Amino acid sequence: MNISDVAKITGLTSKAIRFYEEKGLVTPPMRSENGYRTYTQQHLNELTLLRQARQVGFNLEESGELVNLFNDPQRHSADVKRRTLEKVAEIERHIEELQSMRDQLLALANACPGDDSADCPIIENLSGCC
Amino acid sequence: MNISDVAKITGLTSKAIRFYEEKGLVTPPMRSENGYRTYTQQHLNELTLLRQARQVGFNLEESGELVNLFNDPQRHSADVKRRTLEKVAEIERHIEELQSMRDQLLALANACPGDDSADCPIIENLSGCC
Amino acid sequence: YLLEQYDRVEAEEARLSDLITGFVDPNAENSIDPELAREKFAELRAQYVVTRDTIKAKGRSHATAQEEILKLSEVFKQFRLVPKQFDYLVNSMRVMMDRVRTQERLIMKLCVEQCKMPK
Ligand SMILES: [Cu+2]
Ligand SMILES: [Cu+2]
Repeated sequence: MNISDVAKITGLTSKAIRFYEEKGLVTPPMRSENGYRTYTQQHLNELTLLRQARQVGFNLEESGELVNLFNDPQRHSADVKRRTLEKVAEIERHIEELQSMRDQLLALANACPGDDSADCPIIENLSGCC
Repeated sequence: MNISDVAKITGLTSKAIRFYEEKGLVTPPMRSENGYRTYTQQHLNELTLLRQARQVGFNLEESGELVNLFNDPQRHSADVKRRTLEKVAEIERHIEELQSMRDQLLALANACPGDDSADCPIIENLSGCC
Repeated sequence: YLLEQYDRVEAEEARLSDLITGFVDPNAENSIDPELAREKFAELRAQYVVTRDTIKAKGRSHATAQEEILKLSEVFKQFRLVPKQFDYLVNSMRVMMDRVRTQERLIMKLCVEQCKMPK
């Protein structure tokens, strides 16, 4: 297909698609003799899958595995959902520890006078001196 | 102090340390008969603070600026305080992002049977079929 | 011939790009879908399989064998020329003739320079 039309349909740009093809993340689109990457409705839906996969959180690798899932009409909804849920768990850990960090930052900052002082208690809490 | 000294004392590794050095985060240390960086308490303090800029979550640049403020006692406690607040604002961004899209992952879990079906509707909503 | 090239390009299950755009493509006197091509590339196969048998029907130049020659031609003459790929189809004549021709010249190089011969 026309490569720009395809990239606008999927929202990406051409070097994004090319990066993904470099990483072997879709069915191979042919070229034409002039060299235009022959995309498809197959590549349409592969790229839309690979698009929302990372916006969800699936990296280059596991999103390539999702396009493997789609290209596998033998696929098993179980393992799909199990990986969905492993992702839920990893996001949960991420949330929990980021908020632990947040809480530590807030304990630092509210403990600060913010009295435009050389006596910035935060940094000296951060630095191993005295 | 050789690099092992401040490395094993503050706790950072030689690669990350020289990286932080050539980054210009930290003072150019003194040098030797042989150019080995004979560190001092200066650099130890700088590096403990530079970690607790990292482990707190500051990027390398803002972290370098933390250590620059520290040994620059004309710093203002208020400036560091607002910095920490802005960083926690970004943490709120990151965590609410994860919360929202993880709630949607849970909706995805709610939608799929996860029953080894090659009609896994997850692949069907992502890959924009029909 | 063009049926061969069209299967060679259809060897890996797919193409709608330019090299088909040169192929048979009857203009109603331009990407090509599968079924239309598969049809247009089929009755030509029928003319061949019904034509190649009569070449031996009491000679290369038999009345109804020449009828199938002229009819295969007429089957093609509604259609148009096909792309620069067809260049090599012409080359497959020249590179034969270039050789065949040359051998005659070579035989003459062996027959005509040393000894006398009539002309
Ligand atoms: Cu302060
Ligand atoms: Cu399913």
